[PDB]
Amino acid sequence: LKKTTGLVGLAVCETPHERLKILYTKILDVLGQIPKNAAYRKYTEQITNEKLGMVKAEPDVKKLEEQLQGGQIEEVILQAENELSLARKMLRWKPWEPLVEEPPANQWKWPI
Amino acid sequence: VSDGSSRPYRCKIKAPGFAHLAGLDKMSKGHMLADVVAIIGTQDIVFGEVDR
Amino acid sequence: TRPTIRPRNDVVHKQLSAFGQYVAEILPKYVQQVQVSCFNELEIFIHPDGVIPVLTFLRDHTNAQFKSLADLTAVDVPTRQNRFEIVYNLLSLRFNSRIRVKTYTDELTPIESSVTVYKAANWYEREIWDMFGVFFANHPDLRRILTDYGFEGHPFRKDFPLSGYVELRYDDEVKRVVAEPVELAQEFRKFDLNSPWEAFPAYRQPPE
Amino acid sequence: TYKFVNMREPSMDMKSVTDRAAQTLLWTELVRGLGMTLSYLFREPATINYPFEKGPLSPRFRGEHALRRYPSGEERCIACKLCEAVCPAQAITIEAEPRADGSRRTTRYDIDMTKCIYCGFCQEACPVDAIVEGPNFEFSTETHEELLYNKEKLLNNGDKWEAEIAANIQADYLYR
Amino acid sequence: SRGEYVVAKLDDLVNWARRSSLWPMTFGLACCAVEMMHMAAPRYDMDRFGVVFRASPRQSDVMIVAGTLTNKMAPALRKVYDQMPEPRYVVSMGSCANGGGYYHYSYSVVRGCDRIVPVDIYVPGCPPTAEALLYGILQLQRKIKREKRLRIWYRR
Amino acid sequence: HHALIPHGKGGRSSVSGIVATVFGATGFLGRYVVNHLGRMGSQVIVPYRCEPYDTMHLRPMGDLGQIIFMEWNGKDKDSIRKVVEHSNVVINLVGREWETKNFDFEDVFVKIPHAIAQVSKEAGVEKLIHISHLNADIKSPSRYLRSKAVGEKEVRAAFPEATIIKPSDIFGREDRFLNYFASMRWFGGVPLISLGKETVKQPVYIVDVSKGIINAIKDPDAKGKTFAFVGPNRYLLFDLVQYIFAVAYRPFLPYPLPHFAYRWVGRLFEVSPFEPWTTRDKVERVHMSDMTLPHLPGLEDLGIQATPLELKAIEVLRRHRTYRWLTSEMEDVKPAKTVN
Amino acid sequence: ASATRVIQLLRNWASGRDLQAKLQLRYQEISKRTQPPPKLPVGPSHKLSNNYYCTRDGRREAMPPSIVMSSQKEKKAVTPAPPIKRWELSKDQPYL
Amino acid sequence: VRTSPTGEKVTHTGQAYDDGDYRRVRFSDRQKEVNENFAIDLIAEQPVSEVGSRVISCDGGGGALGHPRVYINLDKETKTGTCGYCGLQFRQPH
Amino acid sequence: VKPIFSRDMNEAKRRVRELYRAWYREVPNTVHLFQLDISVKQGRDKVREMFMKNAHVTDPRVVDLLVIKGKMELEETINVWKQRTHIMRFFHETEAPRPTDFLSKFYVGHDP
Ligand SMILES: NC(=O)C1=CN([C@@H]2O[C@H](COP(=O)(O)OP(=O)(O)OC[C@H]3O[C@@H](n4cnc5c(N)ncnc54)[C@H](OP(=O)(O)O)[C@@H]3O)[C@@H](O)[C@H]2O)C=CC1
Ligand code: SF4
Ligand code: SF4
Ligand code: SF4
Repeated sequence: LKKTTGLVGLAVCETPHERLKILYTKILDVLGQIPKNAAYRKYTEQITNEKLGMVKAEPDVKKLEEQLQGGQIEEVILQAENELSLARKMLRWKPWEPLVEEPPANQWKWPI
Repeated sequence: VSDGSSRPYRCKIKAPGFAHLAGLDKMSKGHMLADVVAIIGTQDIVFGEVDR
Repeated sequence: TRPTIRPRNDVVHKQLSAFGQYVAEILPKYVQQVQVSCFNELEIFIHPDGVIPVLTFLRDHTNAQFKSLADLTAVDVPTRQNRFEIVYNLLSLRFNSRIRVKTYTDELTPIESSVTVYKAANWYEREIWDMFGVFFANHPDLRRILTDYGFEGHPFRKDFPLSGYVELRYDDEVKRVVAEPVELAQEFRKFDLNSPWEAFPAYRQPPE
Repeated sequence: TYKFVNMREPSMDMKSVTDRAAQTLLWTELVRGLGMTLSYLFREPATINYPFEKGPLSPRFRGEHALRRYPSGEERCIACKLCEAVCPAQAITIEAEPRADGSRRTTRYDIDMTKCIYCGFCQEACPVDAIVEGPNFEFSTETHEELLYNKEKLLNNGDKWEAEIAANIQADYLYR
Repeated sequence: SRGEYVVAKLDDLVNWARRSSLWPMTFGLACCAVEMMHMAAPRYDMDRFGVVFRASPRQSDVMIVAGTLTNKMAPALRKVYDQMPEPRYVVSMGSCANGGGYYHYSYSVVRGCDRIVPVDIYVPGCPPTAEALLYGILQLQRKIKREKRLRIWYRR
Repeated sequence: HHALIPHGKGGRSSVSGIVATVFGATGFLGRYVVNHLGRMGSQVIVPYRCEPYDTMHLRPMGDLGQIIFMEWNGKDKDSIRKVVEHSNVVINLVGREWETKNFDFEDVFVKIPHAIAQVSKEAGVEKLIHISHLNADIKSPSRYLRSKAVGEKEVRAAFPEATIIKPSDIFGREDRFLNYFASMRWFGGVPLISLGKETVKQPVYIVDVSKGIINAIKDPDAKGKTFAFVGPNRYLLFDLVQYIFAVAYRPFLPYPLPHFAYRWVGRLFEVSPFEPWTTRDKVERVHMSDMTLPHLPGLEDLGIQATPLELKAIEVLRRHRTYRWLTSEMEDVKPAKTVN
Repeated sequence: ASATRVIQLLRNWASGRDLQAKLQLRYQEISKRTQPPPKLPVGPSHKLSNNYYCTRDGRREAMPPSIVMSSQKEKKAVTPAPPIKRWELSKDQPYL
Repeated sequence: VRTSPTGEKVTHTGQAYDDGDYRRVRFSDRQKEVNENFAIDLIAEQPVSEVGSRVISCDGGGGALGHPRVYINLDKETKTGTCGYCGLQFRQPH
Repeated sequence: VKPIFSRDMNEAKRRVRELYRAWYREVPNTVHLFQLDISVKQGRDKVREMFMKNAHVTDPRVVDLLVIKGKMELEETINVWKQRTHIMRFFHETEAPRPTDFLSKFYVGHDP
């Protein structure tokens, strides 16, 4: 059990595997509500399922951190929480819908 | 940003002191005036950079 | 070989192009165009409505963890109807990559504040409002930074003269520092330096 | 690649505890700082006896602007105005007309020593070596107008400092 | 006249006291302040000459305007100058303070501190070297040495 | 010969076309005159007999090169010739309310102005402006005003086309008129001869006087005319002093004093080697009621409407207020009774 | 320096270090102010043949940015770059 | 360095303040800074070099310390060739 | 068009009236704190003049932005961020009167 994560404000998680499992399952639950053909859902599910499979397969925190390549496992849980919040806000925003409006005629022309 | 001329069209300088002085308020919470002087010292702000 | 010319890294170019397509696919609602510069920099062009959604997507890990707002600024191109081009520079320390998201606005059209997403955009957006005339809606405190307390015009706007419209001096009669119309003793000498001959054929605009 | 400042744990053995207790009660570290200050008291001071002693400077020093001449005595300036063009602060005002001999000389050459940034440009830019920032740094004035130099003033400075300016240019001309 | 001699000697004493003890105020706007600190540094220590930096304007005798004076800062500079007791002397250091320097044509820069406050000695340079600033301070000391307040009082 | 076309928009960097030598510019009126000249863009040549430190306040008033300080001596004509050689206008504001060992009232108000006018006429200066108190008269009790009248006669003699401006007490921040009354608080009660009921005064604002001088320089008709500068309202001395103390929020304790006792007190203060707090001439001039001279043209002729004392009193007298009344607004004190 | 042996010992003991070995003030160790004239080398492009500027023109080799996607006309998830490798504690001094 | 009627020292540019001009006041108790050495006279004083070649090169002396090297045609007998920068004159013998 | 704060001119007029109320009540406090020598009536007249200068605006967004700028200025004045110089700059005391009749402009200078 690591004494400190090393980054101020981030505390060592006593039960990392359980927390990661719960967070990934919740992220998948939120993704389910999102339309099937939305790219966000497909990519996020792909990433989540890989992460959850890795978490379940490996019982050692250090080996899991090496496999995930997301930094210390506490940082991984923090990223999972961030993803969950994004997924929840995504549902409201509905980014998968077509472009709101095309830009003016020469709004991105440079040199002028 | 360059327009292809000999003079830059736009030059924006990102000064490290800008964001640190912006966060000075958050850092100062719960401290006294001397602590505020110390915090100003810690972020190493040169106001030529901040004001540009 | 070719010592003078800058070396080119195609690997980073392909990675940035792939991630740009990734972003365009995930958020087709707001992204209008994504281009990767030949110095390996990625730009995603967004509709003004998508600043908060696209920035929140970028900050949160949909395989992208841009959690640092390098800088926020605007470029005033008077020709365009939306004369102001808001530019966001983000840094992802997890993937050691930086991407740029750009949007447009007019003098009269507000753009949503990103203080919620990043929290470093308070002062940057205040500076954008002070120099350029862009107003950021829902900002915690929008006021002048870097300009005088009574300054009226918005500098950096390509209409504002470099010397301004007012000047400050101390007046003994009123025992006060008093503003006055600018009167330069040596008018700034405008130099026309552009050459009549084209320098870069690659960027030649179509004759139309 | 990365190093840990702090991140050290004190020993809990009775000897180390007693040492730290002595440090707290007997003020050892403050005494160490006092000893450092005393040692500095006994070290030789670094002050130079200005004005009698002057600080080191190199031949590439950028000081008061000066207008040089050829060995003949003809002014080197050929009214190129490129040195005016490269001035970052627009501190040089140049006007020229064909002189009685027919040569391209400057009727007006003014450097505002109050708008100048002493960048060192126009010494690199000027093609004929006419304008040179000389060694002088002690040209403070009691009025603002004294610092708005004129062609006559610049030529007088060049005549005054030509002996040093030529030697410094000789020293650094190969590096340029 | 004996009265003239007494006045001249008392004026000498007062001028010597004022020039020997010149206390600049801790006022530095811009890069020129760093050269001022180097002047305070051991190599050119100004304390040898009696120049001691004192923060309070009321406990200071000289204001050195080191750095660009923006239109925003000018009222504060004038306030600090006014609150400074007299005799008070102003030294303008650097091109930015002298006449605006690199930012002469900026909207936010006062094209010289002479516009806001009277200046006694102008030190050229950008940044002026610490030796140049010391030369300017000694020139101000000589200017004080040349003052004839009591002689003028006697003659008036 | 020395004629310059005006150029610019009237700013600091513009050329007004006015080259002036303001004698006695290191004084209450000189400061405002020089400031008004400099703001237009005029070249101001300042002759100074004092230490250069005292002239430093005028240095920022003009753009680079506009203000030239040249040392001059009133007794020496050659310095006057040097100062006035290249000027198209000369303004004489040299006057001391207290006599000094080296220079008495005769020298400051008669000899000096006469020498200035003669040297200006020789040099070729187009215009000359001279200042003499409105109450100036050859039979007046005060030596100051008597010498003022004699000097006016001599200046008109030397310079026939000379504008002579006769101003009343000029109230301003550096004034010795309002500050003089306010400073009387330190001595306890305010000594007044006859309690001030018998004296009527018409004070003039300093800025109005300076603007009048500048407009007179600009006005072509002003040549060879005597203008009287007076304020909008006439006040009894008692009412005016009471208003001064009210605006200063300082207790007013008027006590009548016999004229001879006041003259003796004035003699006591004359003893001071430094600038006297008050003089017998000061007491006489204060007691003397301001003359009414309808014949002479006034500020209205020059285009300036006189500012009332009520508007500008707070500027002069706020400093005399204590901490309690420092922030009190101007409107709290009602205008004093006016004898009009 | 010119310090006497007693003062040198006192200062060294007070500091806890040998101050004489490393002295802040500068002595004859400094480089001579006058130096032999230099002969600066030329650069790669100083050749009399095969030096056509078209080959070595960097600026003309710049190109307008490539447009990956334009609105106006399974796949594996991708990242901006490969994830950063964790830093390794310094061997010389892991803990200060 | 001639002196103007007003008593001012005319500059090499020929600048002198007319009696009408009011700007002469700036030197009332100060001095007008004029360089006594005039470039035209000194350049005239230099002897004309005689070279036996139709085209000669002037670098101003000192090589890289002088001025850009220029080649002067000396064919015309009537007029000496004059360096655009240096101002030195050359002519073919005879 | 997207409204800044008001969808129609009447709402912007309401906001403008609120801002005018705020300035009108603040004026005496400004005279007291800044130790200004102007009367309260004079400052309120200056406030009316500043409001009247932009009385020609007919677009709701421009009016809303003007109200925002006025609120920022009011915040500056309510605090002591603006000095007496800034407050008195609205009264152009130092500047000399500029004639507007054709003949005076013709006499004074070449300016149109
Ligand atoms: N209410 C008024 O102010 C009135 C004004 N006037 C006249 O207008 C002028 C107003 O000046 P005021 O506002 O009173 O301020 P001052 O009393 O300071 O005016 C005197 C000025 O002249 C100089 N001066 C004084 N005495 C001499 C002298 N003997 N020789 C040479 N120069 C001298 C002073 O400089 P320094 O200190 O160096 O001597 C100063 O610049 C005076 O001439 C006054 O008589 C007339 C009527 C009323
Ligand atoms: S080098 Fe100097 S003197 Fe010669 S043309 Fe250039 S600016 Fe003029
Ligand atoms: S060194 Fe002086 S003259 Fe030369 S470019 Fe710099 S500021 Fe201008
Ligand atoms: S004069 Fe030069 S060194 Fe001094 S503040 Fe300005 S830019 Fe910096």
